[PDB]
Amino acid sequence: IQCSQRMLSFSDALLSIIATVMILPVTHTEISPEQQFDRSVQRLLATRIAVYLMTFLIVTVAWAAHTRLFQVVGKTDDTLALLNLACMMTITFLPYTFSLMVTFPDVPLGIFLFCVCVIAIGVVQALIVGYAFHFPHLLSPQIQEPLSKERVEAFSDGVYAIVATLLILDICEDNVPDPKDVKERFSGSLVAALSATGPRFLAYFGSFATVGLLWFAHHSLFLHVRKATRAMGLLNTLSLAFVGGLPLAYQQTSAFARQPRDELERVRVSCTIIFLASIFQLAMWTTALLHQAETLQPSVWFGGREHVLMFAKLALYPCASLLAFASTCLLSRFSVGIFHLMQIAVPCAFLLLRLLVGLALATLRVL
Amino acid sequence: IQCSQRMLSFSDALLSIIATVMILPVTHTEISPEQQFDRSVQRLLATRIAVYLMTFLIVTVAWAAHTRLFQVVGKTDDTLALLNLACMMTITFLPYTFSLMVTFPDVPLGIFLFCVCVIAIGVVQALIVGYAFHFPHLLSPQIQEPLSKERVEAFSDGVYAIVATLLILDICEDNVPDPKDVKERFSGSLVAALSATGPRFLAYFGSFATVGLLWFAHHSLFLHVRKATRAMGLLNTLSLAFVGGLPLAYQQTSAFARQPRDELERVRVSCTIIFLASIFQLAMWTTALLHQAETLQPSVWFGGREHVLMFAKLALYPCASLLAFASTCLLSRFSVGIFHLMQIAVPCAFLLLRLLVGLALATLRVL
Ligand SMILES: [K+]
Ligand SMILES: [K+]
Ligand SMILES: [K+]
Ligand SMILES: [K+]
Ligand SMILES: [K+]
Ligand SMILES: [K+]
Ligand SMILES: [K+]
Repeated sequence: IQCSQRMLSFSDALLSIIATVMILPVTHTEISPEQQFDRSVQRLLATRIAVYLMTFLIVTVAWAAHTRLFQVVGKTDDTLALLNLACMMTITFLPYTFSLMVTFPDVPLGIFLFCVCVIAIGVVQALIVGYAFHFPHLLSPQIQEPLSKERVEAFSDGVYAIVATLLILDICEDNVPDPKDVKERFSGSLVAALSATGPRFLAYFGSFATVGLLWFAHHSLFLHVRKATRAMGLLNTLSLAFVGGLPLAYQQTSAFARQPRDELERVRVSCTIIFLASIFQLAMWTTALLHQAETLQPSVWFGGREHVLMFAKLALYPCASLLAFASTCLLSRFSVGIFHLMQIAVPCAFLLLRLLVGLALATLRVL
Repeated sequence: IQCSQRMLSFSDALLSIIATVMILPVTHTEISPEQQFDRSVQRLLATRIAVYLMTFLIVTVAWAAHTRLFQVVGKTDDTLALLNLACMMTITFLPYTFSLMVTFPDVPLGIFLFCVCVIAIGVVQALIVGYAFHFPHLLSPQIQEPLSKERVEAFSDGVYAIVATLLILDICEDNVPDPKDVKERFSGSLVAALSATGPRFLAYFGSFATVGLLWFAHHSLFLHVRKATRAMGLLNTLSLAFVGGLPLAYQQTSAFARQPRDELERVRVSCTIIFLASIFQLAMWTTALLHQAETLQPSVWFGGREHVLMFAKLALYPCASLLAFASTCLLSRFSVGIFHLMQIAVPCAFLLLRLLVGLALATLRVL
């Protein structure tokens, strides 16, 4: 008999890596053709984004089945650990097979391989169940629809870390000046070649800050969560899926455009992605409030000490993205500066959120 | 006041990603030139491997400083979480700056940037300390040289997951047949184009199995660990550093070579990498045995029920790699088959390890 905490943490890490595998083809796409190949580039980008979303959802369904399986199976052992490794190996093949099926939709080999992967996952899970039931001491006591907050938290943390580090990974792999280009194309100067790679650094900074503040909000929320439901899990899955597109949005924003219309368009798209990623966390919080007694600590109840602070922490990014979108639409001349100042300010708001909340409550007070 | 478990898990995930960032240039290197560019390819590969090892060690030192910092700082809060995000952002720049310093060793800007990153990490940590000491309730009770097993476990799990999924990530990103090459270069056949990518799939299978069994050994060992020491942490760091080179080894082995001498050489290199990665875990176990009372559960003491089983679980891979190396050296004609059969057998040995241990103990018994 062994504790299964670390095995499930390892599984969560693997599954988080496998769910974000199809976002690299998205962030590795052509920024812009620059010869007006505009039609076929956005097409491929949209197809890649659809494939990413579908693969994320499928791997999340697999992860949820795994969580239920090892909620009915309490303690693990050597054989169960090896079978779980086999299950992880099976799951690792879902993105490749799905991409193959949606790339070659006419030949039956792709759907065949997809269904084979699925059936193999199911067979490994059934073997785990059979082993656990042949040895009753490996079953949870109640055996001998709330999700496990542990697994949700670990999975979300992994997704957030990957999405926050994508751009720095790509930088460190590719954007390191080579001496030849330095003292040939830049007239013997390393500082020049490094400044040439400034846009990517600013994109990484923005993406890391945004993803880290969204993780901060998620962490503050789930510190007060008692029982995670399936609806909250769905909303968290949607939030995480839309969190993966922040690196692409920041890449497009920081990149210089041809004419300001594309500037406004890219700012709009980035604000939309942020708004979705954040409004789904806000929806998680409201769905939990629907049943606060069996879902939330009394601190964040209707009338609790930390209720308004949590509302603000979770509604900060959505309101900012909405205001930036309204800027893009109406003003339409100071939109980029508004977006950049919000990039810089939202963090300072998170840092001074308690002071601002008190000031605003006093404002409501004596008026 | 908030619990800091999830913040530190997130930090461990980020740091594990950042420590394995320089292994991608290694696994993305030319397999072989095929026109006898042999000299300058192995040179660049060795330089990349050295850079990877150095960056891994530096990020591990940063991670250890972080662990000590948040061992003296018990509970976290919003400000501490944001400052920790800043510290993570700082650490994320260590690999890039070190690669820049070792690439341009003559100009002083590289070492300048490296030292700037280091000083920024230190300043953020000093700010965290100052905040925690200005608010005593954020200090651990004993404040108001053993490492934390929690952080070691999380960091190791992240490294293991990344190293086990590298090759499948690269496959799903690049090795997905495109219809043109399928019905042009393969004479209208998807199965042919998929079989052409078989070597990479076999490499991924082998790497995943090996890394998962090494994680299995690590997990079994640290299930019985009470107090992790600094020596055990050093040995684990070395083991993890040498675990990152398994994907490259399997890539080279599964790839077809020009003449069998390179076959034997690649088998030797792979066996050596496995031997190091595993002998350092064995050394962890022996160093713990040095002080079993204050380091190990009584189950794995000298004379415990699960002592010999742990010895076998940890000495299985080293002995197998050593036997395969001796095969390469002496026999030298059946070495590849021996290596492949060991790839297939070591898992079955792990699965039936208890039966084999009992059989061998009886063998020792009545002889
Ligand atoms: K975890
Ligand atoms: K993770
Ligand atoms: K990762
Ligand atoms: K990645
Ligand atoms: K953890
Ligand atoms: K991890
Ligand atoms: K990676």
